[PDB]
Amino acid sequence: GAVTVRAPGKVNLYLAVGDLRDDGYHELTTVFHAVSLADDVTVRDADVLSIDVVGQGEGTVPTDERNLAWQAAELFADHVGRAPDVSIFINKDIPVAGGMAGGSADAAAVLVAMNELWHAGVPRRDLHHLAAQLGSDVPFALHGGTALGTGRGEQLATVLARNVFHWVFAFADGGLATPQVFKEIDRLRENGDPPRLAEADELLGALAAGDARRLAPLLGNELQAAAVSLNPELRRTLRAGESAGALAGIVSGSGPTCAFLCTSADDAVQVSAELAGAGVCRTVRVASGPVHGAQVIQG
Ligand SMILES: Nc1ccn([C@@H]2O[C@H](COP(=O)(O)O)[C@@H](O)[C@H]2O)c(=O)n1
Repeated sequence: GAVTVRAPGKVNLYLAVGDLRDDGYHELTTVFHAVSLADDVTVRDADVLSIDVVGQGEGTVPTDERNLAWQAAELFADHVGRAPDVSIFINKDIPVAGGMAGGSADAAAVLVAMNELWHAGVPRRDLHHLAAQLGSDVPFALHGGTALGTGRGEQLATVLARNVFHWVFAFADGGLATPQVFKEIDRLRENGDPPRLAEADELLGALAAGDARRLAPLLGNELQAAAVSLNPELRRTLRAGESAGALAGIVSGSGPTCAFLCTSADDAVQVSAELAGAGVCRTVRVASGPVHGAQVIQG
């Protein structure tokens, strides 16, 4: 009578940030990529709504209405005309406030788990609409694979990533608040005329060719300059992973996690070991993508 759903962390292979909109979000164009660093969420019927967390953020992560999974349970229950009487257990590998949208993964997982738990038969298009109400990254956590995100990031068009791509992720000592990083890119742009990414075409071509070596120099994230402004030590992490043999390093999302694309699974084993020995980040992970979006794995 429990349903467990796995939802992936993401890395933005490409992230162009536009103007601040009326709604307080920035317009953006991104290429989301789902990776095997995931959260597992177990949902059970219960007498009241509750959340518990182990893994990343075990000491740390709020379990009240601050948690996006709370709001996901309330929203889904309301959609289907029921009370959100479910216990939610989150076993987290996605770093907290790390740029990989772990709270969004958890919220996506709750939608899918409650759908199955209750056999509510709510369709993908409707789960997508609910996800978009919860946050800009929640729809991608439902969708998974690799996708072109537009609008605020909630509008998705699937793209082909025609291989397995091999990653090392370097978790930082702390976290960054996503709104501070967007404020900082705005500040940097008020001040100067920093470089903007080219169009996504070439990067999308490299993905469709399945070619990590071609993809690597095309990766780019316009928030990286903001994350590095706030946390300049991330330059040491980027430099270390690259020197260890990564094809490329980029900050993931709003940071401060650093992502390193490698040529093969064996290459990532080597890069992760060298990076762990370098003394420049908190802890290191190996992963691959693309992986599926939020999916039931038990129950
Ligand atoms: N497209 C986006 C997405 C997020 N943001 C910033 O990040 C914050 C968190 O966004 P989400 O709640 O959608 O995750 C927003 O309140 C906003 O400050 C943005 O400015 N533009």
